[PDB]
Amino acid sequence: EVQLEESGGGLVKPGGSLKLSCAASGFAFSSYDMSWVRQIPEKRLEWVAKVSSGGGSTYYLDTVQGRFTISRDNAKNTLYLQMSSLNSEDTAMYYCARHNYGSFAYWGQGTLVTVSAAKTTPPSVYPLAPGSTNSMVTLGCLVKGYFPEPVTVTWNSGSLSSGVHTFPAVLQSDLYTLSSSVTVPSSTWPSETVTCNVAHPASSTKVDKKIVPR
Amino acid sequence: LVMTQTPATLSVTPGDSVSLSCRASQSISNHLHWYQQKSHESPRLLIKYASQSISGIPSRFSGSGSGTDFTLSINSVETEDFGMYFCQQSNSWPHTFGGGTKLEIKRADAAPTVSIFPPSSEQLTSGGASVVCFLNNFYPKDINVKWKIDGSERQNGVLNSWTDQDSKDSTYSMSSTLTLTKDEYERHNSYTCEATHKTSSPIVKSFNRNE
Amino acid sequence: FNLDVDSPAEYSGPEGSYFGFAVDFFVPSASSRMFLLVGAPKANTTQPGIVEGGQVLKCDWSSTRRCQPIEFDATGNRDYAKDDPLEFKSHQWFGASVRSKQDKILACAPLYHWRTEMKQEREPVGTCFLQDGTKTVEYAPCRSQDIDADGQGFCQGGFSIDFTKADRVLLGGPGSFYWQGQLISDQVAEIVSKYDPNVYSIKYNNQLATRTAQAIFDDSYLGYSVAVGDFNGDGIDDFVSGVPRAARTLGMVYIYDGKNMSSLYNFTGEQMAAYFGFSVAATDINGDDYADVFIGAPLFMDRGSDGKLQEVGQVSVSLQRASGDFQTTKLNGFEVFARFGSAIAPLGDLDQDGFNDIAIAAPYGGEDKKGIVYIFNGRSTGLNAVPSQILEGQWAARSMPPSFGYSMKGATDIDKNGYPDLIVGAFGVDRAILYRARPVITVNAGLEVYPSILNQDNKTCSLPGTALKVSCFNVRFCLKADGKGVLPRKLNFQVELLLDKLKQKGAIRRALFLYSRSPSHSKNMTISRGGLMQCEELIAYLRDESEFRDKLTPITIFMEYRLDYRTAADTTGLQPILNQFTPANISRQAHILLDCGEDNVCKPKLEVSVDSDQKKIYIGDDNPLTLIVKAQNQGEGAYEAELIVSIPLQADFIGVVRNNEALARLSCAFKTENQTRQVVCDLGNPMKAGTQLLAGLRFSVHQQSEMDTSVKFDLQIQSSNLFDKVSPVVSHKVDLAVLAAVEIRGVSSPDHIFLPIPNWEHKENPETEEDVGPVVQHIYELRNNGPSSFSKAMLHLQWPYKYNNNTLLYILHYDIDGPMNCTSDMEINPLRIKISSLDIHTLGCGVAQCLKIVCQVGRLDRGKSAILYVKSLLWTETFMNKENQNHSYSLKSSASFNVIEFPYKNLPIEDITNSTLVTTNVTWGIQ
Amino acid sequence: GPNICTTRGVSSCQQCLAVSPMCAWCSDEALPLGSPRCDLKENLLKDNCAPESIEFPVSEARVLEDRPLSDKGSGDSSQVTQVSPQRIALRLRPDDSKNFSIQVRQVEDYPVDIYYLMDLSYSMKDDLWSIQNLGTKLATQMRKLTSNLRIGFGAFVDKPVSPYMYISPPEALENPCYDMKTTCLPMFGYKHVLTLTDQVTRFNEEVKKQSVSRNRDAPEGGFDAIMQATVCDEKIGWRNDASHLLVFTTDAKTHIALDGRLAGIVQPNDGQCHVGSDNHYSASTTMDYPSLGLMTEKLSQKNINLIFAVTENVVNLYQNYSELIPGTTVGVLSMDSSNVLQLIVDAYGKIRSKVELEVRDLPEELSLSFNATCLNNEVIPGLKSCMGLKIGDTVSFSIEAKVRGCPQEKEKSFTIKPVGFKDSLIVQVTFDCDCACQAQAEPNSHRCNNGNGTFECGVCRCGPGWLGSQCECSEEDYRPSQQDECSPREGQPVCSQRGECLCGQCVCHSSDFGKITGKYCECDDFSCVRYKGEMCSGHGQCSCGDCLCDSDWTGYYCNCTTRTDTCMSSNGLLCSGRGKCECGSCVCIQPGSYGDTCEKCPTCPDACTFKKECVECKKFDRGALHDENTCNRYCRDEIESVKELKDTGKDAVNCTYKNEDDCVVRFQYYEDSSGKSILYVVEEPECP
Repeated sequence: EVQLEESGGGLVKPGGSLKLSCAASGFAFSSYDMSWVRQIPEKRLEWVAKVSSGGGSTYYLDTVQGRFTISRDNAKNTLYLQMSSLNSEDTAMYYCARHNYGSFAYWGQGTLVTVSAAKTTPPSVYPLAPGSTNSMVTLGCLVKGYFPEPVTVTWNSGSLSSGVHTFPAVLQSDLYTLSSSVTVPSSTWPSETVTCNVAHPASSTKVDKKIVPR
Repeated sequence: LVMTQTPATLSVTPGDSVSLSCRASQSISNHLHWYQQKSHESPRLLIKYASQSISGIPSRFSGSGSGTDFTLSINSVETEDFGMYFCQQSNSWPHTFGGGTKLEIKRADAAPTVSIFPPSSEQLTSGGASVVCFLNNFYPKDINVKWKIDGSERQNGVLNSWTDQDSKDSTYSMSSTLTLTKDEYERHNSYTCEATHKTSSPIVKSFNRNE
Repeated sequence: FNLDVDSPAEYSGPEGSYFGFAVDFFVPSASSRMFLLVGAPKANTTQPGIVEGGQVLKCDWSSTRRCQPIEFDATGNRDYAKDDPLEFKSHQWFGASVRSKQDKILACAPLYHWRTEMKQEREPVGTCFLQDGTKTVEYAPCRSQDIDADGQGFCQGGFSIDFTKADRVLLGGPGSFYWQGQLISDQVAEIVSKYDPNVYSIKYNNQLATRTAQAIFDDSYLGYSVAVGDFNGDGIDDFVSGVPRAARTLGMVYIYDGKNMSSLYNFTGEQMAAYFGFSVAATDINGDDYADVFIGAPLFMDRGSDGKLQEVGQVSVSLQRASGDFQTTKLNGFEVFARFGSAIAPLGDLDQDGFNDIAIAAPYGGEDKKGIVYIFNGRSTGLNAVPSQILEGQWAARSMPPSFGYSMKGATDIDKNGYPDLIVGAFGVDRAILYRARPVITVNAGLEVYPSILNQDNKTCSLPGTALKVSCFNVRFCLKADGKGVLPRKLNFQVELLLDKLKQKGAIRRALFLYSRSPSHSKNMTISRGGLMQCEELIAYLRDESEFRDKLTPITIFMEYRLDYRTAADTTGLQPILNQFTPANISRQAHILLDCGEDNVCKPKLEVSVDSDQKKIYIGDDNPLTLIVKAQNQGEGAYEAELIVSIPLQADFIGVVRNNEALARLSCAFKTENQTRQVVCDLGNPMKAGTQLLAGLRFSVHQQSEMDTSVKFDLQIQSSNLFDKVSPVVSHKVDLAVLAAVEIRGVSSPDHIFLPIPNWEHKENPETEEDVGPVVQHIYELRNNGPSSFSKAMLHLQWPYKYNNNTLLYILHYDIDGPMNCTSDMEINPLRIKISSLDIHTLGCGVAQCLKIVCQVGRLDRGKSAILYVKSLLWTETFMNKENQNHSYSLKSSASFNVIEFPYKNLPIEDITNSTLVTTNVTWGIQ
Repeated sequence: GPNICTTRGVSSCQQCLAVSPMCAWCSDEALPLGSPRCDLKENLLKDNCAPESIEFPVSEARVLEDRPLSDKGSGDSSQVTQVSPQRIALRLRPDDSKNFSIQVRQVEDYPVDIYYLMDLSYSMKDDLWSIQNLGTKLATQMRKLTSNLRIGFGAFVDKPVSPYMYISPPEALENPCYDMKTTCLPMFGYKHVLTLTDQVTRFNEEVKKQSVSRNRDAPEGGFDAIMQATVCDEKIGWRNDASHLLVFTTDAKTHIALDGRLAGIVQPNDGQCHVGSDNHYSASTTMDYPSLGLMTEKLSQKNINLIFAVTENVVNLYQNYSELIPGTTVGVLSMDSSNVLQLIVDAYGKIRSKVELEVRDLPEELSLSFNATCLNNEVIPGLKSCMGLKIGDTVSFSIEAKVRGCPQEKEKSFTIKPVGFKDSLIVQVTFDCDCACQAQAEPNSHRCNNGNGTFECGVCRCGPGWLGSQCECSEEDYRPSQQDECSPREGQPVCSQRGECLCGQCVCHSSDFGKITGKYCECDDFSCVRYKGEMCSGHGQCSCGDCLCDSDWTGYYCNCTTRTDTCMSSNGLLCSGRGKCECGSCVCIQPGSYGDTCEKCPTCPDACTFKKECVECKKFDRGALHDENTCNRYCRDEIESVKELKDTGKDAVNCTYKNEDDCVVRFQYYEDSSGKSILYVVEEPECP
């Protein structure tokens, strides 16, 4: 079974450089063409670059050419994209993909690249508790002011999965804000603890926030 | 080369049939592929080379066309067919994709569950105040959310986010955050979240800073 | 010749499907009913989503002409995704190639394409469908992880097919390994038993395949045509694989051991793009139990009488021998663009005569190019190249012509009689025709006359209408209706008796019959079972001596036959035919007694003697020999006088000489009859006493081999006379002799050398040609001009070298060819000339000390040239005299020879000797 | 008096004409069975048959049209004419013949129609680029050969079907080279782009506009492209009054007839034009490749010469195909194709160096024998052609037109044309074997005095059942009288063995294995000489034991062909120019050459003694080739003078000779200067 895993994305200052990797297994890596396709914030897909099976022929999007290099190591079963002279237009989710004669038959999971002069900032996590009764009670947490994306939210370290709604981040002035809700039975809260767990990989910060009654 | 893809959005009741159309500015022979993209997931090849399906993709998906005009039809759309669709051209450099079609599934109207949250003491400590309103499990996606402070409508500082349609119940949730300065917050008594939605006569949730 | 074209079983299918691409014959152990198979590559069918997939239809030959599809499958493309072919059954040409054995039918689709889960690439692998009774199996060893053109992805398994004795499947896959090709072979039993429908890459344990070849073989197409047979002696049949673009587009046929894909035999075409290998077939043509290979090369360009290249098509015949040394003949098409090499197929024994034979298709021949199929019998020494009969298309092109014989099968007895048919395809007409063979009857008829010599006075017969008596004779008619296979026990023969054939044409009717009172009689004879030589007798009347003047002219009595048809045929319209080599014109001569004395008995005194015009036959050429044969009649005359001479075939008879008025002009036959070789002269039927006939009998005696010391001719004259029918034999011998003149010649490459050679200077120890001097190549040759070859001779060379103490010519190298080996006394090339890259005046061998070089010369054929070349340098020090300016020189070598031994051991032998001098003139030119 | 027809033609007016050209036969009772019959014209003439009742036709050689041969190709208005006779009238009698001649000139300035047919496989992308300077340059150099040259263009990329084409495994090969970061075109079979035009600068632009496609199958579709370029006159732009040069440019092996089987292509190629309104071969997916046979007939029939502009590594196949495609020529192409200018100029000169005739629609009963004047006034028999000619030179062929037996009374047109030339000689042939009095005959039973018979040519002819000298002795029986001259010199046979005298004529009773002809049963159809077990090897018919050879055969045994390709060498010369041809083989020339074409001559003096003869005349005006006015065509070698014979280090033969002026000249003979023979002659020979 084909396995594609890209890595190396993150926050890069404009005019900067960044190298993306994409490990591959489950197939004859050197027998297939490899591509990088990026998904721009508008959710539009854009092909970026292609490298031939033997690495001899390399094709790039015209607005990328001379700044990006696509390369591969067929012994190491790893595909590369070395970016340089990065602009805001290069912000995107980057996906490596395997070809089937012009189609992209198999895709990776995606590595997010943020091109911005904003600095890395951890989220401030706030509890959302009801103001001073029903069969169910809704709780949440506000995850405010973090940069860049992504952020991960679990409730009770993944134990609570039902009733959970995590909202997409909204960017307001170089900072992202998201919220997450959880609905639990009214009879189990505050009798049982509900904790919001927030992970922010870019700043290696993890925050556990207990929701307490007001 | 430009790939025009229509329609941009599509609302389909389960059991109904749909089709997407792809237009290329020049002839692309049969060098057109179709992909599907579900939430927080990567794109998947559906149909390759205008009509050749792939291996574990349902027969309900059938591609057709040549040169300048291609279709992707889906017979009897299922709940799991929700998500974005893209065509891609592999004729001439650079490879290009169509704008993409967002396929939504039609279901029974559902009123939102609306819950209003006051600023935490921890946020007030840092000098800020965010009033948060959750509107969960509703259908259709179109909802009007207003904030009233002492009865007066406020736009400044209000941020919304909608979740993508739920893969189990085909409903939507949204979150409305009203963010102010602590000192401004402390000048007002009543904070209300108003949701106008079909299914009703707005739904109102309120919090009084003096309670 | 017994293949009719009158009541063939004509089969066809739907228009445009190309029924006729491949044909076969299905004979399951299950029943007495057999079926014909006709493939139709563009056929449409039930299989959903599939168009032009092709199909093979099974047809009942007993009337009931409807052809019906073989249920190999019914479903659409094997899926993976829903409605995504994992295999493309469309546009694949099923029926393009069809074969069967017993209850298994294996149909091919050479353009069957696959999808491999590995890559989205359609590949022209080519596969077959196996119908085993009611079980269906996919046969495709060509489908594997070797996904593309480098691999087996392009095999296109299915252009050619066969089965071995017992049960192995031969699948040609000519597109394999960048069109080098591949022959794929497996036991059908394993294919059926180990098949798993969820895997399209099944490997088989006894799977064999031609291994990947060097790039040298790119685009050779091994697998466009295949056959089987017992080529590597006994055991398993081998695989005969046509590879038409091998050997630089000339084409080659490879024979691979049946048990292991390693070449055993290799045959090639002589002409570019002939396509040697389009049709490969095998058969035991000589009736000696060993298959030969007949290779069709349909685009073969022959040469006409005007030097034009004519596209006729060739069938190259390689006849097997125990040693593996194949002998060969060629068959060729007659008409232009009538591509004769298109198909070769077994016919089996067309006359049930012990020989296996074939039929040849020329699909685009005939005015209105319908396609012609050539039928002829086999012979113990090869094929009878000349068709005795042909089959022809009866349909016009709809668009493209039918291409009759494009595909063909035979050597099967479909009807009750064991005389095999030809199933001849015609794909351009969506047709296939079954041409049935008629039973063959050999009818031995004989005509005898008891009173062969007549006496006009013996008036003993009563003429039925008169009181008068008639001088008469008894004429007898016998018939043997011999035949094999299934023929009616009672055969009906129409026989007519003609008396005085040669006089009824405007001359007096010398003889007539007693009861019919006419020169003719006829009857319908019923001859049963064979060997039952029943007969009738007619009595002839010699006409009254008072009116008819003839006395010497023979009375000729003839039989004329017709074998009937409706009255000797089966209920199927299967009429008998008589054997093509059996005459229906049988006769006897009768004579009227003349002279013969008081006793009324002709008593000839026949004697023959000869005069040889030439006494010797030279060995190794076609030497004319004319012998004058003198035929005497010293007694009474004779009846049907002839000169009979027994002549060895090596003495090829030309005829009776017309260039000498002193000789009688005698008509003369040339024949071979029951292990004989004979020349027969016509001395005149009514021979009369005292006649002297002299004639010259001219022969060309070849006898090139180590044969007897003389050529013997055995001569006699004879008759059909009452007494002393044959003269004593005169045995005449002509001496044979060895004549082997050998001419000795030679030349020095340059005839002369000029002393002021640019940059020619002396060195203490010279190296390279430049510091020694000019190179002269001296050629000596022994040429065999006489007709007689020889086993041993010597060529003796004397090379002048030391004039006084000056070494002139340094031999660089002895370039020796032919069966020649030189031995030297003196060191050759003592100067170490590593050059390669190629009595004052006469410097003869009697002047300058010479090197002695003796070349042994081995066996040489007449016209052969035995050559010795001596490459040598002229060294500056020994020409640039120091004592007094210089001299012009003639540097002279001498080549002598002696032919010592001839293979003609029992013949007179003379030594053949001579010599030639070869010189160069060395001068300064400028002084 | 009594000569041949005296016994062989007396029974029939047609037969006496069938038997011999010297025979005549009178009518209107001029000689009413006087005594002699048929004999010779002169005997009857003297024996009261002088008046024109003699029915004595003769054979004739007449010319119907003879428009004069032209000197210059641009000399338009009156059609430029390449041969002398245009229309010829030939009248034959049985077993007779007439001579004519064919003068053919390699007319100077003759216009050239050249089509550049290109390989459009990817390896040629740089070729299309190099060729951007051609058309203009090609025509410019060709201006020296002729003032009027037109240039066209087309291309081939092989049949667009599954096994040749990359199969469109995916869509990606619908518009290929996606594989290597570039783009290229789909497969099309054969395309036509530019018709021939005088505006040759159009080629420069049309080739720049083109680009390559992808081929999986290495073999080229070149044979369909050649055949269509050869056949499709209407689009190619071939004008009949011009030489047609089809230039085939390629870097690869061609695909041939029945190889197409791999794609399901089994349809025979009829050699027809299949190029439609899109200037495209629509048959590219249904028809197979043409054969060498079809190419040969169509290019010969339509006068198209093929030039193979082929790269070095594939030349072995092209040279071998040309041997089987007669009239064509193969050169060596540079990888950058910069030498097509020179390749074509020399190919043209090579094409025009040979004069060869071909006779179209020649019937089975007529034999055309040729003696070709290759040099001065010497003719070599068995030749349809002459080698070693220059433009402006002539060749003169002597032709004997003979008829066997008596072919049907129809007029046939024998077209005798040089190959590659539009002009041809039409010989209109009829056969005068019918006595006018054969037709002016009304047998009517009676009229044969008192009897029942036939009547012809002024005398009666009673057939079987009536016979007799006039009308008598129906079935012998009145026979024992009259004697008659039943045999020469009255030697008293009844009738030469096989027959019997019957009332003034003999009757042959024999009716076995053939027929008997003549008054004395003289002619035995079945009695002649065998060659190999068969009378005259089956290559002629016999008449009275005299074998009448079939087309292209001669000799008493009809064992000698008139065919010379079996004795022709690889250099195009019969017996390699050193030997004599006989019975399809070769007679050894005195110096000792040997083999079928005198290929080997080991005791032969080195080439230097044969090459000096060329220098001695082309540069020094001495030698046999000077006196015989032959050097100019004999020596086609390039001869240059040099100040020094240098150490070349290559295959240069050091030659030397002492001249009439007591001077010593040295020269070098160099082999294979890109196929040419080069001589380097010292400027300063040594002398006393």
